[PDB]
Amino acid sequence: AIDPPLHMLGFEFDELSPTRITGRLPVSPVCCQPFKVLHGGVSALIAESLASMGAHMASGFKRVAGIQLSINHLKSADLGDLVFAEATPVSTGKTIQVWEVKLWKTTQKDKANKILISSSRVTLICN
Amino acid sequence: AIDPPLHMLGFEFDELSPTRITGRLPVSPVCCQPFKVLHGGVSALIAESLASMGAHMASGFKRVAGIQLSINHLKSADLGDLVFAEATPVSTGKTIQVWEVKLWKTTQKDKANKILISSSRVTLICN
Amino acid sequence: AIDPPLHMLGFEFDELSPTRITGRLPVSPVCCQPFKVLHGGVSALIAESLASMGAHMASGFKRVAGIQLSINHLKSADLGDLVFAEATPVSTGKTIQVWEVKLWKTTQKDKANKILISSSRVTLICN
Amino acid sequence: AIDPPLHMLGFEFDELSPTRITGRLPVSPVCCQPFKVLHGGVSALIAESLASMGAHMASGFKRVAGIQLSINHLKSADLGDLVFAEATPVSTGKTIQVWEVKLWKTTQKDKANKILISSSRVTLICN
Repeated sequence: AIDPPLHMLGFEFDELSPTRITGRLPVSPVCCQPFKVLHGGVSALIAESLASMGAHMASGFKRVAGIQLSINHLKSADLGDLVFAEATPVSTGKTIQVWEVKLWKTTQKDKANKILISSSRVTLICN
Repeated sequence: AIDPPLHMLGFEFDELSPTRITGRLPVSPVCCQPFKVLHGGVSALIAESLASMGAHMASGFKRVAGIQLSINHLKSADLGDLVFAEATPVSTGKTIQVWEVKLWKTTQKDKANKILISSSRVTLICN
Repeated sequence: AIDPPLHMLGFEFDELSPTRITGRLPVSPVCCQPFKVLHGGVSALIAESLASMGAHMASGFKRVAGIQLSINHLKSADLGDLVFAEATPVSTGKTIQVWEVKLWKTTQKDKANKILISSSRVTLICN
Repeated sequence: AIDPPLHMLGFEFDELSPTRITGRLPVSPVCCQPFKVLHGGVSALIAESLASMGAHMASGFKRVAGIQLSINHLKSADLGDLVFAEATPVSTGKTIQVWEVKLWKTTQKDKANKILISSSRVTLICN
């Protein structure tokens, strides 16, 4: 509950390191836009949170701010699916960092096969 | 509670029409990344939600899906500020709609003067 | 010919100032992707050039670099159309500037009616 | 001369297949913004062109149109460097394709080591 929005959505962190942040989100009702699919805004919120955590870590816990996000929503995910997120750096300098955040789903019917649903690039200035 | 995650964050919708959607968000602790500023992911979530509501309306209630979001974070907003959001169409065709979403803040000290903090373009596919 | 790509494409500048840069591009064969429509890459090249010129001017002719561009291609333009470009600042601080670049077309048949075909946001760091 | 503005800038295509398009660009004076670095607009123009060629191929030669481009400029390239470009699909469906385009440079001094300078995501609508 230090990212309260992520906590509220039921996101759970797996790995944190300066080169990689992962976690998971069961797609629950609070996560959905009204057709019982995952809200694209929730994918965007995830991308921003994990990229900012990554950047903080990669910068020596100096202050960072997201200044641009670009996200592609590739496929929908349904209520009851499970989403996996992974953030990694595309570029780290002293001033600008760029992170990529990928989201994949698995379903009730098929739980093995991670299907890419979202891909994002987050640009951050590191103070 | 026509967008459940936004409702839980304290967002209130104001105007809905086929050319303009608005509402407001008090910047409360649940909306903040941990330095007591508004979470950039929340700004993204707002852009996606309002653009989607707009498109759904402007399309005559066909199914719409956000496929790309680009957001610029221009300025931060602090805990205790009030955020105002406005979505309007940049382009509406039969298949693709592009909506712009602007976020402004006012503060405790200065409540007259809306200061732009974020601007977003959301690309949606319709029917 | 200080932006040689723009010169090569036949772009012509109209107004330069720290708050507004305009010009025009006849849509000629060199400007087209192979269906005799304006190349989306050419719109993107315009957006980058004008935004960078604007930022240079607005920054006191200090060094600037484009670090992110996001562009929406809203409508096509045909061989023989005329394109108009306008760059203006969305946000100017000391470190980050954000410019918007809009492109409109007029056609042989209809020359009065400027139809918006492209809209872009360019994020620049100003050194 | 399957993309005329790129051809005039000195771009050479290398590989075409439904999952990968490549080519190269010597960074010559015609490709430069005026401080003797590669024009960011040229990097954008490359992304759009190659993603579009890819989509046209991966769709079985249906008509495709770029509707959104997001590009991160990570590092500059100097006059005299050589740029390598590679486009590959992130998502291919029937209606929307998303392609990623990476640009790398090598230099006169160091010709072995490809250094990533740009990364782009291009969203296209097909048929």
